[PDB]
Amino acid sequence: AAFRSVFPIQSYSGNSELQYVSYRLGEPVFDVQECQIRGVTYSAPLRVKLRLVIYEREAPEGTVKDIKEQEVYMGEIPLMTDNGTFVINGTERVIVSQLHRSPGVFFDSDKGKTHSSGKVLYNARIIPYRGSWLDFEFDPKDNLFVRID
Amino acid sequence: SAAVKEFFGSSQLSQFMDQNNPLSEITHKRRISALGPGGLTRERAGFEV
Amino acid sequence: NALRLHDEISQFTDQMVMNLADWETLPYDSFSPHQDIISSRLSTLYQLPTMQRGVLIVPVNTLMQRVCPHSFLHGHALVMKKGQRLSRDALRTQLDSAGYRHVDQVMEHGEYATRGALLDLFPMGSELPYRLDFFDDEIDSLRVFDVDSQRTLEEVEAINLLPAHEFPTDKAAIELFRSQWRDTFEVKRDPEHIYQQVSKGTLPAGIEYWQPLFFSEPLPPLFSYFPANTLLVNTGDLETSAERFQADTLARFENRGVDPMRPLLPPQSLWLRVDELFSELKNWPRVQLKTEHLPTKAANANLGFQKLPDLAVQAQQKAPLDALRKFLETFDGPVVFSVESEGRREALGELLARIKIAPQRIMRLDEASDRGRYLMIGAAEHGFVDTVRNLALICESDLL
Amino acid sequence: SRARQKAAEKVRDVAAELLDIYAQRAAKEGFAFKHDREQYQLFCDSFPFETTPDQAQAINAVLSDMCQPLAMDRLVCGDVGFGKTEVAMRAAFLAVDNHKQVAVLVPTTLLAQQHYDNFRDRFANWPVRIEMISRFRSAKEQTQILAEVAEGKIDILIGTHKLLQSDVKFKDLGLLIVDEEHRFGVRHKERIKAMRANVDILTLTATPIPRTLNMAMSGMRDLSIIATPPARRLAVKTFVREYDSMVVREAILREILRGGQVYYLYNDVENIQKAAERLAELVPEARIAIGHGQMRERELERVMNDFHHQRFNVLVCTTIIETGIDIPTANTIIIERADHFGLAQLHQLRGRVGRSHHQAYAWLLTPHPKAMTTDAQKRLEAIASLEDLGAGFALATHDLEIRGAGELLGEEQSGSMETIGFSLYMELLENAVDALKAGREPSLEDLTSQQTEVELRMPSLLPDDFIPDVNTRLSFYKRIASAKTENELEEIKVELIDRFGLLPDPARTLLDIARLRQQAQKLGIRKLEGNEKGGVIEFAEKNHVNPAWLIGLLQKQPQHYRLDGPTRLKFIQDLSERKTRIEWVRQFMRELEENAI
DNA sequence: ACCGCTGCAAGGAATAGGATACTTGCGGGCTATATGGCGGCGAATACCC
DNA sequence: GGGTATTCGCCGCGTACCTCTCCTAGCCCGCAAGTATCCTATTCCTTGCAGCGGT
RNA sequence: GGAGAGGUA
Ligand SMILES: Nc1ncnc2c1ncn2[C@@H]1O[C@H](COP(=O)(O)OP(=O)(O)OP(=O)(O)O)[C@@H](O)[C@H]1O
Ligand SMILES: [Mg+2]
Repeated sequence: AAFRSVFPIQSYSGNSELQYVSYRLGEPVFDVQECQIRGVTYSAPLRVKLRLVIYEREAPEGTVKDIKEQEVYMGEIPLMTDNGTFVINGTERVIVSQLHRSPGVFFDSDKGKTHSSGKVLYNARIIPYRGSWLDFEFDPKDNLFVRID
Repeated sequence: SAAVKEFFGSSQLSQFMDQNNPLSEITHKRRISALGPGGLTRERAGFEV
Repeated sequence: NALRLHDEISQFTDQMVMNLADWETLPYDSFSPHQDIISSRLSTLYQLPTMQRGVLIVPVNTLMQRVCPHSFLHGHALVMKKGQRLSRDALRTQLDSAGYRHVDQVMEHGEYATRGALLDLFPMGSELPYRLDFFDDEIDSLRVFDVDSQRTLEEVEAINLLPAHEFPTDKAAIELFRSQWRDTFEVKRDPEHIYQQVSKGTLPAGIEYWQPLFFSEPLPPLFSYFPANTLLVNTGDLETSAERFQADTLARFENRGVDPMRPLLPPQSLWLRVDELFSELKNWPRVQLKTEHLPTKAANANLGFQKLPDLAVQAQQKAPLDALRKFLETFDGPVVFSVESEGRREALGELLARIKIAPQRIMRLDEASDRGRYLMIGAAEHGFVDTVRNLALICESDLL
Repeated sequence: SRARQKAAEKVRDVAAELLDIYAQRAAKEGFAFKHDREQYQLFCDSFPFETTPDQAQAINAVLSDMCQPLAMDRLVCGDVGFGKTEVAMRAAFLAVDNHKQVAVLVPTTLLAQQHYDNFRDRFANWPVRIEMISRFRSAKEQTQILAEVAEGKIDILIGTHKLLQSDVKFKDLGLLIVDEEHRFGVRHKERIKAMRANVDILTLTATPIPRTLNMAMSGMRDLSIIATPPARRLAVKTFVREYDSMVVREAILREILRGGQVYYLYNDVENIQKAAERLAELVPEARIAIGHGQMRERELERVMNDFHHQRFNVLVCTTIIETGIDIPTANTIIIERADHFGLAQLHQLRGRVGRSHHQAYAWLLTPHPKAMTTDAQKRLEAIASLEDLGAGFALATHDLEIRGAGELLGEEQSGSMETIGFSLYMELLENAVDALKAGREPSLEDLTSQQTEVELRMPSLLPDDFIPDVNTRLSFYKRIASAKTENELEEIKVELIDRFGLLPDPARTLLDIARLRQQAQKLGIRKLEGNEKGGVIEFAEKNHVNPAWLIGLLQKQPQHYRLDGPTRLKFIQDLSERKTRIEWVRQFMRELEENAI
């Protein structure tokens, strides 16, 4: 999902771009208890089949001089052990689940405890998963207002 | 490697295993924390949440 | 090639050699051609109607370019030197046509004085009044005299009232340019648009290419500027180069045949065509120089102007100067070497003296004797033998 | 992946030598040159322009200084195209009619052969010989010009680093001119002042290094700024565009339709020949040739002459023309990738266009504006904001304090790196001066010539932590080099043992280099070099080497002795350990003086 | 009977790489802005007359 | 201008103890680019003698 | 020394 989000990456000039084929986790260099003793991550190397095109310059937009492909490594990702723990530095750590605001749109009202009036002020948040929030609210004098972030 | 190692190594919800039982670890892997990034905090939480 | 000829002929004569400083800007550009060069440009066009001799070098693009309609040149220009045989009331009525007011104590623009023998003027261009003191249908003084104190700062030989641009910049010309815009082009609401820019009066970069809209008259092909007895001298070729440039102009025109921001005049309006160019070319007698043999007819003369032999130096041979050392021995005529630079002369001066050759620097090619080694300092590029009179030039490039 | 990083080398220390040369210079009186009003007035008649008063201000600042007995080291830095050369020629002329061997150093060949023409056109009426040395001169030519240097038949010599091969013993220097001084490091600058301390120095650039700018602001060296551009030269319209062949093609057509010539910067010697043909289909109408520092050292002669004789429009080129070649016909630079260039380099690149009445366009081809790095960006609007005639010293001052001037008594002329105090520089210099003038002891470099070549590729010196006092470090160096007995080497040894405790490795190796130097001079050994693969010894004409036992060595170990020349003996030994190498030469020369005769 | 002529040995000159310097920039290796508090109080405007 | 009303911004928000892990960019060294120098090496002009043919 | 998390009363 993340690689199809980001890749393919174009260039600014647009004479070439880097695309993605597949990924494959390497075999861990140590297993769980040896990583536990030594004091190091229980980690898998990530080996990705990246693919770079080359277009032709004088030829118009979309032509191919050449294209190359290889398995290239990026980053050690820790693997979860057989139970649910991550061995990160010889200390077994657990990533506890979070319980957060589901992105969407949420209507709400501060129940009449503002503006010294007893008038309720409905508001609406557009909560993105990743991006800038959006707020609408009523003035006490019935004016619709917006604010970003 | 930095953006993985920081989160798995030292994050706000990457916590140390309570491992003085079987029960303690199995109730720690099932924990539902409302804290963290994108969530509330311990001293700024009302009576209602 | 013009540049080359400009100092080639400067090597080979004494006569006044001068170019046409054309727009260094490209046809339908978006730039300015550096105003002062234009101030040099029109000066040439002031003298093109009246010189009795003189060498003017123009390339084909200049002849392709159109010009000002010359009534502006006679009207808004007071470039005037000491040899301007002109009376008193003639400048009176000419500056009346320019619109000047008669004040004997000139303080304001558009003013002049004319009493007895003295003429003064205060221009529309600068902040300086000028005493003229015309004598017997001629001019004799150019006194930079004070605006109030009437005392001369400097006596000048030639006054230079050239307005800053090709076109008149006055508001009537602005309205005329607006009128011709609404005639040919269209008006759109944009502050950056040049129609509204000249409505604000400002002068954009490529303003010269919307030239004729400032005159409401067709631009001359500049040959009306010509004297009666010029002589056209073909150099290179015409029936390729002119058409080639015509192709370049139309290519740029249709290339920038877009953008209602700065729409562009048809090139027939702002330029000749090759057809009408060759139509005006039969109005003047012409000399066509080609490096080939014309066989035989009247008004041809083939001049024996043969190429030099294999003249080259090399350190591979035991004595490097063999070609010259044997070519001079078999040589009957004078030999002029024509070194380019002065110290380069001694670059040959310690070089031919190695083979006991001491060529003396002369000035005029007519000074050549029957048998002698002489040299010039100039801008030749390739030597040749004048077998008509056994003359010879052996340039620098004849040695490398 | 073949980077192979993390090495270390500190084979020489520089602060001692620079203190020595400055203390030698301040000690020796300079030369009150003689001025001629009238014979130099006829030389003034020769110059076919009229001076700006700022050029004249530079001229009389130079002349009234150089006719004095003090130390003249003047910055005549102005901006590009401001006639900076002719003031240098005027100083040279006035010096050379005192017959005082003006030396001129340029950071390239190209300046030397153009300035050869420039000077030679200038001095066409005077009995003065002007010569140029380079790799373009034949070696046979080099041998005899360096000879007539020693007889002083050449009065004016210009050259590359080929002049600073240190075998060039001049007859009588009185003036040094450095053109485009912003090269050379420091060593190549002060190598010539080493041999002559009391010589006069004229320093020309357009963009100085920050180090000499700071030292100009220190009062140590004089400054003449030049403003007032001499002519109808405008300002090269800087254009910073993302790379587009259409923009390129219209620029080239603009220049060729103007008839002028094209500078095309590529700065990539491998790929520039491909750059030629890919430019060739883009502009088939042009005339293009290829120029860089890697033809067969004769092609570029044709190329430069043909370009100067307008035989082709476009020159694709590297930074070998960054030095300031005039050729006033061209007016268009195409900088293909301006990103990897310093601002001084950029001002130079703008510097070669213009030089004339004609307007010169400049084209700064860059990558995409986000794609350009922020260093390259802020450099680009730095050069774009400041396009003004006479803006060079402003740009040089901006270069300063952004990079920081290098240390005042060492190399690496740009970079802050926490230098020593300028007041400390004064105090250390004067202490060096009066301590040196005390007993009038000969210099370092004087005892390099008398000393036999005893370089053994060793880090062997007095390190900074061992003695931070550079002044008495130089004093110890002078005493050590002056030592003519091994016993006084020994009292120097116990002296430093007393004064600073334990002796480090470079110091004790310096001691034993002096030891072997002693017996090398004593027997007559003249040149003794060593390395990993062995080393080579050169004797005298009167050696204390046994010839019969020398042949005996050659036939007991042909793998370890080869006479290749009269006294030129190569030994081949796998000399990996430096201490065993020291004892190798030590014990060997001990057996050799056992065979002393 | 040898003179004249070309072919290869020789021999050097050059030129072609390989190292040694000097300048800029860059990268790595160490090593020297996030959005979920609330109430109180008081100063500082908003508006209205 | 003056008077009241709304609005913004700062002030606070329990004590004591125990356990654990984790706290970085920069800079300058050496690569790239360029420029110049110094070599061996091998290639390349160049010529003399050796020998082979001709009247 | 400072953050981050968890814990006891
Ligand atoms: N007094 C003057 N008046 C008009 N033009 C001048 C004058 N002095 C020099 N020039 C022109 O300006 C040009 C400057 O070129 P030159 O190399 O001689 O000095 P420079 O360019 O300042 O030095 P550098 O090449 O180191 O920048 C000269 O070629 C000369 O033609
Ligand atoms: Mg309790």
